[PDB]
Amino acid sequence: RENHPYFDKPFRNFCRVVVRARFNASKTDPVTGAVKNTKYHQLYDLLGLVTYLDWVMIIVTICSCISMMFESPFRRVMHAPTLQIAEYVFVIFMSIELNLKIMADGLFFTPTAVIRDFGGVMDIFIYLVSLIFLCWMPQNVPAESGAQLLMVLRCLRPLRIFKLVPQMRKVVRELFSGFKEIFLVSILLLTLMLVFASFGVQLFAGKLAKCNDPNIIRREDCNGIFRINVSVSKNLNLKLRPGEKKPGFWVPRVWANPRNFNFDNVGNAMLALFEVLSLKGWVEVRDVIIHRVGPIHGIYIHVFVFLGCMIGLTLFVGVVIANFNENKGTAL
Amino acid sequence: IALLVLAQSVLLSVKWDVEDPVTVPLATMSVVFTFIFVLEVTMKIIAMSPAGFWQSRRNRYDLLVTSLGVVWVVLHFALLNAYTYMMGACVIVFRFFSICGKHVTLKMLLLTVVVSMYKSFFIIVGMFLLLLCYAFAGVVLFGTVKYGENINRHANFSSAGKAITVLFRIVTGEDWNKIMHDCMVQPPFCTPDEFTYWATDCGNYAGALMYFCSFYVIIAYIMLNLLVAIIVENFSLFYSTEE
Amino acid sequence: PLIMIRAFRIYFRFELPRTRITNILKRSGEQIWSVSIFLLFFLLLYGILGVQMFGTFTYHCVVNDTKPGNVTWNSLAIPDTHCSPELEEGYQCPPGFKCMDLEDLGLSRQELGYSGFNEIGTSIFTVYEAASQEGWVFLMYRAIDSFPRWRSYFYFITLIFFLAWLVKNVFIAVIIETFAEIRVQFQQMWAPACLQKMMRSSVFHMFILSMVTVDVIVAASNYYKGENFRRQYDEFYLAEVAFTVLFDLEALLKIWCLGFTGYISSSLHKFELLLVIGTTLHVYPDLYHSQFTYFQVLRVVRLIKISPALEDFVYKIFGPGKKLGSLVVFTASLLIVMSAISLQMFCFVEELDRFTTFPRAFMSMFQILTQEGWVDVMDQTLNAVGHMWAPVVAIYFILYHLFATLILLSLFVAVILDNLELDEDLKKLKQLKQSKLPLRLR
Amino acid sequence: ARNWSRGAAGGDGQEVRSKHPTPLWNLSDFYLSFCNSYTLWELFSGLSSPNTLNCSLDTTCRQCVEAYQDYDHHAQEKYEEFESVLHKYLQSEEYSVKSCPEDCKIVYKAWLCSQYFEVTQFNCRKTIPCKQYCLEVQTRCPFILPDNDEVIYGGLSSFICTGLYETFLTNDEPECCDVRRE
Repeated sequence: RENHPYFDKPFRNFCRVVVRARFNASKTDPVTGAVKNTKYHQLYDLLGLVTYLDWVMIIVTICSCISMMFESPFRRVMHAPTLQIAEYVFVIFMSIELNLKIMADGLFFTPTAVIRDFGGVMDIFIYLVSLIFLCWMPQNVPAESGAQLLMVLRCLRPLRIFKLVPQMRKVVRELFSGFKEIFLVSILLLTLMLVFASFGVQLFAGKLAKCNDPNIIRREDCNGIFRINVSVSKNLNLKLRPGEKKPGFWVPRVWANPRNFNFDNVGNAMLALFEVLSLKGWVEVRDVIIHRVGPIHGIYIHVFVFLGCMIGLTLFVGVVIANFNENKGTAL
Repeated sequence: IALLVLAQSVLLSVKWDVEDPVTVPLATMSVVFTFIFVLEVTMKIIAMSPAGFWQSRRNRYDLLVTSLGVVWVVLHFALLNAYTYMMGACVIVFRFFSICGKHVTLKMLLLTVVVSMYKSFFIIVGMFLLLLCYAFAGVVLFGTVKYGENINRHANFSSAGKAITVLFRIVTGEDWNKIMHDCMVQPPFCTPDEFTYWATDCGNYAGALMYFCSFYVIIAYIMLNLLVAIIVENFSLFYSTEE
Repeated sequence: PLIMIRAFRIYFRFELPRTRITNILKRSGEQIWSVSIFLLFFLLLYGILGVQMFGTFTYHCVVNDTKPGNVTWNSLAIPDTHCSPELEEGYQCPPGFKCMDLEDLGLSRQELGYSGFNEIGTSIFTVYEAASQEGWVFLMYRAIDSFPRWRSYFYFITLIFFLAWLVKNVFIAVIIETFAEIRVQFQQMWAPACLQKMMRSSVFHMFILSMVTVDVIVAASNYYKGENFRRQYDEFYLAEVAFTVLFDLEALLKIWCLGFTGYISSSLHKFELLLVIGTTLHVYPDLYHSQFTYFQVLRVVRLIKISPALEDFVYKIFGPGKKLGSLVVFTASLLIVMSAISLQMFCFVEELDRFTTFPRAFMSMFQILTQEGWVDVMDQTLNAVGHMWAPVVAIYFILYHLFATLILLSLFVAVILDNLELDEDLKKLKQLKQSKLPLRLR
Repeated sequence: ARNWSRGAAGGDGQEVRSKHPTPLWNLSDFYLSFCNSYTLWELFSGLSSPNTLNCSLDTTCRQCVEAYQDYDHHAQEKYEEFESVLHKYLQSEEYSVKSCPEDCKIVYKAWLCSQYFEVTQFNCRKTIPCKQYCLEVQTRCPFILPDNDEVIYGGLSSFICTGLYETFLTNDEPECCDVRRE
């Protein structure tokens, strides 16, 4: 209560009445007042797990989402009178609750405040961004400057539903409960990532390139416009007539690496390893490294994924079920 | 009765039309089977009390199935359109849904499903809401996509209901690689942008490296096993064999 | 090749009797039977609901000029859409290209894939194809623009919410409970002076750690730099030989000053001697960047001495050595078994390609193993095997796929739950034994 | 002179049809039907491998004129196949709201007349790099990956013209007329 000269920043009655509106969860009889073994309880419990002002904040967030669902790149927000009521009402009712909060007690110097972790700081950061996006209004911004980092944090909205709902608050406490445990597990997965990225850049550097047209085999001859067929249907197994050619068109010959993956630098080899770390899209790269660079090279990727997806993915899904025994109460 | 409820469900072998001359005598045969069934249900409700027939779940569910079957029979003989056979397919599905009264172990695993679906109000709406917000962030930068076979006209970055469906695809773990590798579009594969990120179509080079790991490494490795653990904690409590 | 199981006679004998073995196998067999008939009952439910839900998937939008005598893809478009004659169902493409049926144009039920919802067994195979967890883009991309919005999207969200995310995972709970029964039965079972100044100080360990980190950052820093390289005298090679002979002289100092009897008792110093041999042989020219390049990249495991927390987690991920190395040995064994039986059954019928080397059958059973696409192999065999001889080898592949993938990986996650829980004796000792804000305030 | 968007006989030049246009012409004004954008006489003046004006100087030119129309037909085969492939497409225009398939085809054929006919020619009335045309294709056409049957392709599309170590104006800037809308 002491050690603050700027304490209780500017009556002190009205806001504290309207914020601690303690609505009853279970209405009782006027005789004894016991627990409720009756049918109609889940509606009145869904009604009142928060306050009424917090109910209006949850309602305006959900209606802003379902109105802001029909955003599109050619259906704008900042130009028309129809959709600006989201930003207006959102900013104005945030200013109402925040003026109520700073008139009431303060910002952080009180222990009654919500700010001990993510909640208060994330509220005030979303409010700074939304205040300076209601005031800015540019009608032409390109993809070249970093103020759109602002505009990519403009839609991090539902990390605030995790603040007001206590159940959502406790499951996002669970969601960062083992975040240090899985930081160490991510260090182990990063060491596997680093050793195979070093393996990739230690053997395969610049070797995955070859002629796009299979027939030609030498780079000296890698010049001209060859004829490339175009994929029609993978699943059909139609047999081509003897005197007919598959659809295609004429394209230049190039000695180019595959787009999705390559192992020349540590970053793109790390991207290849990461993309095979989810266990999908992998027989393409397996048959590439068997077909083209050697029959002795793909077995290293075989033993790597046989160690990775069975000792790192399983260490993930095991230390988290161990942590779910810890926090939901089946540990000791 | 346990073999008759399986002999009723095998008449859905053919997609039901109004031209196939072998599904109308089998429709008449299933009309005779539902007549035998409603005869047995009437003798069962004259066998025991209607009050205990109302207090129990499976009895009044079967009574609802027989009422929908008899109104199906009288409306097929009154209207003769395809909507009669559609609601007949619906009551046949409700008849196959009346499998509850004979086995004990499948019920324990449907009760496992029931407490999976009722109790888990936590992380299903978390996943829906995060795929919704990531749909918004796909709109606020990556909203105009170049086309391939992956990014087709069926799930692209245009509308955020359609981008709910794109996220809803990318969370499933299959081929999110060349999904992410359809929109990293930089010169010399792009038009020179000066003042506007909407008029032209462009892709990020390093903000996508930030963004798609920021989406995938935090939920799309650890929260599906939390749903697995939901089915685990519904399993060890309700399932039992001989002890 | 089942003769190699004859070589496993010494370890098929156990410390506990056979009555507990037969009891756990009979109750887990009842468990897998009951949960698998739950699966097949929901499988028949989704089969009849897909036969009622969907129709004959031959209704493409290909131009009406199609030559029946010369049926070929050339006429058909590359990003082909499908139009169904029924109103407000299949999306219609711009005019000039009308839509006609393809099954009536002279094609049978075999050449147009094996997916579909016409009959019972095709819909069974289709619903079992959509549980692959990969490439279910196929059927939904067929069904979005053939059937209208809520029918298709409701059936596909209930399929993905039920079949792929709930009943894939009840077998994980099954095998978790059978290892819980294994847990309760296993509970029911029971100058030398440099040794005084360099081995005791902490400057040498951080010195060799910084050496290891600058080694692993100098070996991976070489990207393309054109196509001009000569491995006899070049950067990142003479430094590598210099650090190699530095490590060799350091290991000779460790073996001379400490001894030999204090070197074998550690579990990683034999690995360090093998490291020394491997880095000695790799820096020869003939074996530089060759097949024996195993022993250069794995120097990152030396970095384990940064934090003790990761070391005790490694000690808790390992435990004893008869539960996690025996499992990778027996997965290797059954992998060799099933690749040998597939190599023996599919080299006399001659209707399957990719059969040059034992690598190719290894890759075949590996792609069966690894939750990926395994219907293209049967799509390339069973259209040439025959008409009346298809479903038996189909359900043989089904049984092989299911006894290798849906159980074995859940055996891995259940045994990692056995590894990551504590022991059933320290739990009771901790049960009977139980009987920042200072910085903020500052 | 008059550009060849129109005109039959009063357009400073004649449309070649047979071996009739040039027995002995000191000055040639003849344009073509197929790739009219590229002028014939300056083509002869710059690079003309089969036969050229100087070669005759020290009927040869009409002989290679017939070969030129045949080469044009070959170019027509390339252009015709590309248009046909686009015909059997349903994402021809919808692929992007900015770029257009018409511009994609015009720059496609422009590059077809740039690295099949490698000629530097004056009178274009504009100075723009020639090899850049392929890069132009890379910016106006969507990704159409080819069939992986012969060789597995890791997401490498078929329309792409450049890549690693390709002739994308590497230390050379040939000048020729460009034809585009925007």
